[PDB]
Amino acid sequence: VSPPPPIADEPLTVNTGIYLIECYSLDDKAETFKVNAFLSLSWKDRRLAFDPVRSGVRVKTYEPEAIWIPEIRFVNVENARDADVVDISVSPDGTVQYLERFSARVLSPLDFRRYPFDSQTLHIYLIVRSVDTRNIVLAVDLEKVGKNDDVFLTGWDIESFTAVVKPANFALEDRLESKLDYQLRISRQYFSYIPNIILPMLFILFISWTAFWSTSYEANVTLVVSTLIAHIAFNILVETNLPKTPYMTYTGAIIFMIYLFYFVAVIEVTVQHYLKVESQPARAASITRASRIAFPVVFLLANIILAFLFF
Amino acid sequence: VSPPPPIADEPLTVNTGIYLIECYSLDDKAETFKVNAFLSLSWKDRRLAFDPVRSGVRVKTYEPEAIWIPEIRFVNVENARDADVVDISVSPDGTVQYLERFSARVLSPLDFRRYPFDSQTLHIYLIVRSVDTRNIVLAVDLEKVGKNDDVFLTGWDIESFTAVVKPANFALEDRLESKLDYQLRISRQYFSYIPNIILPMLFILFISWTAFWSTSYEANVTLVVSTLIAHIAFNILVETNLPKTPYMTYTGAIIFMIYLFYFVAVIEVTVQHYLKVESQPARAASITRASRIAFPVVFLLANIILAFLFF
Amino acid sequence: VSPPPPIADEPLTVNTGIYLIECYSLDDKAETFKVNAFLSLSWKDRRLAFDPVRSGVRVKTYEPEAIWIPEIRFVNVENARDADVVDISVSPDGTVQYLERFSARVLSPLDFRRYPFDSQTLHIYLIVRSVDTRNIVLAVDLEKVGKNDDVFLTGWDIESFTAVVKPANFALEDRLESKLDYQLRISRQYFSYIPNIILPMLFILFISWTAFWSTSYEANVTLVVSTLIAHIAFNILVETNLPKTPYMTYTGAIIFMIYLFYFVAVIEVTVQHYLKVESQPARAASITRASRIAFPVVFLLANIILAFLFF
Amino acid sequence: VSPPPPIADEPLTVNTGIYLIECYSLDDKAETFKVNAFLSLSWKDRRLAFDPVRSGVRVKTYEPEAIWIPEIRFVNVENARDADVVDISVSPDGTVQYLERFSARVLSPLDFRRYPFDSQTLHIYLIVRSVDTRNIVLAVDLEKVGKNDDVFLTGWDIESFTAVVKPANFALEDRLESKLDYQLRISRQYFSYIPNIILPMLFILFISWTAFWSTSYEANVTLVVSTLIAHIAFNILVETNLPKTPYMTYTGAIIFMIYLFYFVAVIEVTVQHYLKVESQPARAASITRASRIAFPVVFLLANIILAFLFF
Amino acid sequence: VSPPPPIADEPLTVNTGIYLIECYSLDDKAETFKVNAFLSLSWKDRRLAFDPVRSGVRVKTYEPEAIWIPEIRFVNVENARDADVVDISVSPDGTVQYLERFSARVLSPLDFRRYPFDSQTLHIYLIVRSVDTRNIVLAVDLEKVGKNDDVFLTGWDIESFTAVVKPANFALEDRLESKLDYQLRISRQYFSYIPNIILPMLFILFISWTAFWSTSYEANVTLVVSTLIAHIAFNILVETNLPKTPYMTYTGAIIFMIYLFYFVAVIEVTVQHYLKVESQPARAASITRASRIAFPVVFLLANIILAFLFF
Ligand SMILES: CCCCCCCCCCCCO[C@@H]1O[C@H](CO)[C@@H](O[C@H]2O[C@H](CO)[C@@H](O)[C@H](O)[C@H]2O)[C@H](O)[C@H]1O
Ligand SMILES: [Cl-]
Ligand SMILES: [Cl-]
Ligand SMILES: [Cl-]
Ligand SMILES: [Cl-]
Ligand SMILES: [Cl-]
Ligand SMILES: [Cl-]
Ligand SMILES: [Cl-]
Ligand SMILES: [Cl-]
Ligand SMILES: [Cl-]
Ligand SMILES: [Cl-]
Ligand SMILES: [Cl-]
Ligand code: NA
Ligand code: NA
Ligand code: NA
Ligand code: NA
Ligand code: NA
Ligand code: NA
Repeated sequence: VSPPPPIADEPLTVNTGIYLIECYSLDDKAETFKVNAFLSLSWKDRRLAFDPVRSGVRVKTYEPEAIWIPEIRFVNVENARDADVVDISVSPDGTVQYLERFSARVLSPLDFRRYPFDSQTLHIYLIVRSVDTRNIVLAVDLEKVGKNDDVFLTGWDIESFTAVVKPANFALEDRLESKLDYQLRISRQYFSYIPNIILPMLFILFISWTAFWSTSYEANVTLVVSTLIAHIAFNILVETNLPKTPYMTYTGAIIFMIYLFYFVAVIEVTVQHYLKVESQPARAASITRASRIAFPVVFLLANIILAFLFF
Repeated sequence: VSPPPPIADEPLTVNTGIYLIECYSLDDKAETFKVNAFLSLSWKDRRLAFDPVRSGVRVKTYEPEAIWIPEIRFVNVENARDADVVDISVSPDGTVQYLERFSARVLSPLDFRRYPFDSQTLHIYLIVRSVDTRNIVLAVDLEKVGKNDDVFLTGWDIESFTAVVKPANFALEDRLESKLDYQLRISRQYFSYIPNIILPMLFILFISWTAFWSTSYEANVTLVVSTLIAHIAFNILVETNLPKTPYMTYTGAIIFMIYLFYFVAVIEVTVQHYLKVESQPARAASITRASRIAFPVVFLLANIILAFLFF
Repeated sequence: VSPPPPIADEPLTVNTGIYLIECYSLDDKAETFKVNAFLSLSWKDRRLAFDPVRSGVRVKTYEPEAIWIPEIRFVNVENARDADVVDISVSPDGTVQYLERFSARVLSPLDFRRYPFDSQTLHIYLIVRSVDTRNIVLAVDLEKVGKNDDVFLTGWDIESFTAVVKPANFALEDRLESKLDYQLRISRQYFSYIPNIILPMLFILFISWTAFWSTSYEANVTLVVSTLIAHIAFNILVETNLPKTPYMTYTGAIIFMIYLFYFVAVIEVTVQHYLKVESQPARAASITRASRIAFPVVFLLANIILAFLFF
Repeated sequence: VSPPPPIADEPLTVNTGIYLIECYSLDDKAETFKVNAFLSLSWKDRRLAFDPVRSGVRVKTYEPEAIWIPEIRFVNVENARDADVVDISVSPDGTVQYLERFSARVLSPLDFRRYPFDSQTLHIYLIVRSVDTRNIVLAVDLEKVGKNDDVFLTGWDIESFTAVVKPANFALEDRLESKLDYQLRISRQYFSYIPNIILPMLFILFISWTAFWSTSYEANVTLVVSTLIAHIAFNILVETNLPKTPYMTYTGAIIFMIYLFYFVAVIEVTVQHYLKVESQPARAASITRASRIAFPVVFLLANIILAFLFF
Repeated sequence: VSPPPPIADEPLTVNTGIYLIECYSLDDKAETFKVNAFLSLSWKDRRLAFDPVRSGVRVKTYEPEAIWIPEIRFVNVENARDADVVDISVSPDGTVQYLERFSARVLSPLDFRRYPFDSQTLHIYLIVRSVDTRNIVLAVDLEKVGKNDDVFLTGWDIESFTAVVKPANFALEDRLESKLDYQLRISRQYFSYIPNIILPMLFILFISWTAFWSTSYEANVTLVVSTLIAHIAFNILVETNLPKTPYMTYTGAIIFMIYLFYFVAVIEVTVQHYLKVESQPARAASITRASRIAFPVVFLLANIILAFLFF
């Protein structure tokens, strides 16, 4: 078996389509997802053409070994996809209709800047390397691009699965390469983060602020230090679920800013005590009374600035 | 080998049956389970018919390669099932009786709303794609559907394994697909959650309420803050064992509600101290005495409302 | 190749034997173990018989493909065993002596009721499905059942590896099945649990009881609450190493009971303080003096009751 | 299929090239990385020579099994590479152009001395063992060495992918061996470590130093001990992400040095209290006032010395 | 293909050699290591002898299928080794020279008694089972035993790779089995354990001893209890990195002994307070002054006894 010879000097168009059956294991740390889907390939092989009246049959079925099939690969996969040929059908004019069911672990970078209120565009890149006989160009058959209704990616909302119809045709190692970008638009289900991380973290911070209504240094030290320890636990929990980004994430920014609030609260609690011992509680009382409004106001305004910078 | 030709224009019925040998690894976070079972297929191939008199035999055994076998796939599997053909038997009328032993990792969504007092319906979807020659239909042979008595899924009670007899008949990528739903009804063994999570969590909360019988702010701050830290540990332990759900879970609702009780206790403890310093323990004593009944009553009533909303 | 035809209508006895070479990875959470062993099969195929005089040879060696070999499977394996045929030898009378070396991950339930002072019986189930031509029955060749002296399962003592000689012959999906039960009796090496979990847990509890020799509520609250936090850490450590059981485990019972002791200690510490503030330390002193004997005595007697109920 | 014969007594040159498609999973603990690339091999096998007029084609395509292909292995891989032959093209003179796409987990030691401000040189070693008939020598075809622009290794900056053109030709087990060094220079994206580990760790340390502005031993003990516990959490978090090195790492050195600062702070806090009880707060006040400048100055100077020693 | 027939009744000698290429993943918990090496086999098969004059060749290359190759297995491997035949050469006298490159996960028990100051001997056991026509005995070809200079096992120093020249011949299931032991002597790089575990653990213990210079029960309770919690964290960290041993380990012994020191310190701190309240600080002062010397002296002497018992 060899590639079909050209009529003129035209390239061989291989019409593609991916129909998603399953989407699972979107690992944020690894920036990988798992996909189980149908891959459909269609090209014309004039050698395979037949007379439908003389042959009786309207379609002829071939085994992969029996005919020429273009070597389609996925660019962004960990290892080569596991594939099982579903069907190969040849029409009287010689149009080959290949279909396979594959499973692969796809490497697709994520943007965590707005986490956990972020949306992503997952990619699946199809590629074909040209041959010495003739160049192979990829196309999108929109009728064969889709996803089944039941496709669920845990903790994500699937927005759309579409292909960028114009292929990226470039030279690689003195041969032509035809690349196709299949995009899966998803958005994170941020709900869980509110009762699991966001609200517990705000509560422990507000509990620390009750020290602004207490003159007891020993009890204030306990309050602020203990709540800071609880905050560290949440910070660690959050960073163990995320990859190391060279940029600041929304959650990471909030978490870091809260450390400064704990630090300033310690300074206040210390200032309040130093003045009390120094026989001047009049100055301590004014600082503490100010902190009661200052701390929540500055926190609320700081978060407004942060949200603005990130969204 | 090609599919058996129709006598008239009837579809080709492939009678199915799944006999569960093993059920293991029900991952809640991944919403996947592992299954090891027998798959039995039965269809009529008139080309394989023989006269038992001149043949000498009543049944003829074939190798998978020797005859046409329908391409049955599982919809909701991670990767294609690992299968080993056990037996292929042909009766004189050409009724083929295929049997294989398979192992597969099944993707089946779970409903955590009532966790850990929840029941699930695990699905195993069988599918066959029709060919150009004819429409391949799936059926259920109820005599060949079951599970062995010893089938145990750790931390779960297996209620029933039944098949939805009527198949789904739809078109996918210009060919008819015939899907069957094999349902495995299970219910969670909630027992362990009571001494491991529920009761320890209630005890640490009740220990915090002993601050309503103490005038010592330093000791109260220690009590409430330290028990809140213990509660955070339990919250983290629970959420590390569950997937991120876009809905509130029963356990999650209880856990979140308890954070508010700790927060209100801090407010009370602070109010009690502010009044004591302000030379008015008469107001502090009345608030503290009220909290002694208020906190358990509100907790008990809140849980009644929660349980009602969830069950 | 087809099964050997019967002389009369008797079944084909396949004499089995498992010789354990390795035992590893006994996962308590997963209730699975890994085994690397020799599987020996022996049956008579009269068609393979030869004259040892004219043949010159006393034994004839065959390749698996050359002759009929019975399809022996393992019931409780995760996936089908990885096997490599070591040897196939035929005696002049046609007695086949097959030997293979295999590796498999075995699913075998564990009883954690007496953990970590528990013993288990691991099972390896051999099975053969009968054929249309003749019935196949399994037997045990005790000369070919054993384990090598070096077989070590980390954290376990291997007591015995024996087979239940009488097979379980039952009907499954209109065909006969012959099941064999290979039992591996083991017992847990409980030593490590004493300095790693048991003793540290008792020490933190005894440290809490020093509050019965202190009138300082602030220091008592610190003592009891902090040691309760340490106990939670040990509880979590223990439950992360065990599966969720629908029954109470010995360690789990002890751990839960200790929570009540901490809870009652808090009540005592609170009662002692309430009476001190109420200007009556005479009542507080009598309660505290009683607790000094009551707490250890009740703890020692409670553990006697627990140990009795469990052993 | 033996190696091609020599014209004179020269070795057979196999021109190599590695084109990186994907770089992922750089495990610091395991000192391994995963690579997905194109491997191109080119050698002359005169036996494959053809007349393109007689043959009809200008280039002949062969299946790997059909012709002699040099046994190229990777030295530093865990297991043999998962390879898929992309193309084998033979030109009329017998020049073979082999291309394959592979994936492999490469073992390459890392130097953690300057972590997280460290750069690495990852290695990919190609090897060929000489045969009976003639010696096989490796070469680099620079036209076939590179990496695609999109190649991203999470948490790392890829500097260059180059090959050491002169092979390492040495004798091993009485036969010649030809080794090629492909180097991938990378540098760590240190950014994340600043808000995640470095700054939180400095803040908890500075919070501890507020005890130098307090005379309360009970509050100072709380401050220093609690912040030391938070530091332990960060130390553990850091060491769980790193392998055990026989040398001191930059981060490890900083972390260790901070333990001494906490230890000396405890000594100070104890000294301050012992003098207060001993009725001499004049000595305590002078020590505490000194510590206020001493602790930050010594910390800042110590870090200057550390950074100097490491960079 | 059959084994070479014996001239007299002499057993066949298969000369072995292992040349280590890679050593990685020494899992302490699993007591397994991963190896990538060359296996060389050499035996006389007189049937393969040829005249180098007539044939014109001085060596002959065979494919594994073409000739008899002895079934060499590894005793202590998880699953059968992944091997790729590198070369098979026959000399004119019929001396076969087989070479393969393998990779395997080796199960080799470790002795943790002196951890982390322990040395191990890793084993690689080669085995051959005799056949009905000839007894096979294994030998060591010292010229073909080695390791490459670059072989690195992370956190370990590789001392030597040698073979026990005299095999361990024994009968197994009525057939001779010839076993060979390849010893890889390694010693642990203990350095890291000093700044990561040993020193932090001693510092937290010494910080606890500052309570012997304080009369404040509330501050002493805080000091000793909080440092005990930090010690529990280190104990857990250590035991999560080690398997459950039926013997006491050096680190485990030290860690356990330190629990007693914390427990006795609590008793002292309680005794000191009970005497202070009982209006007799004269007795408390003498006990506390004694503890200042007693605690470090007993600790230092206890460690001398421990180190002596273990080394
Ligand atoms: C009170 C005393 C102090 C208590 C000490 C508390 C410290 C808690 C220690 C943190 C444990 C977090 O757990 C650790 O975090 C890292 C952070 O990137 C995560 O990341 C991990 O990813 C990979 C894959 O798992 C591993 O190769 C590596 O071990 C680790 O980097 C993991 O989830 C876990 O290995
Ligand atoms: Cl393809
Ligand atoms: Cl691919
Ligand atoms: Cl099938
Ligand atoms: Cl399938
Ligand atoms: Cl078999
Ligand atoms: Cl099996
Ligand atoms: Cl190759
Ligand atoms: Cl390789
Ligand atoms: Cl071999
Ligand atoms: Cl092996
Ligand atoms: Cl023998
Ligand atoms: Na083909
Ligand atoms: Na078939
Ligand atoms: Na479609
Ligand atoms: Na066979
Ligand atoms: Na070849
Ligand atoms: Na052979």
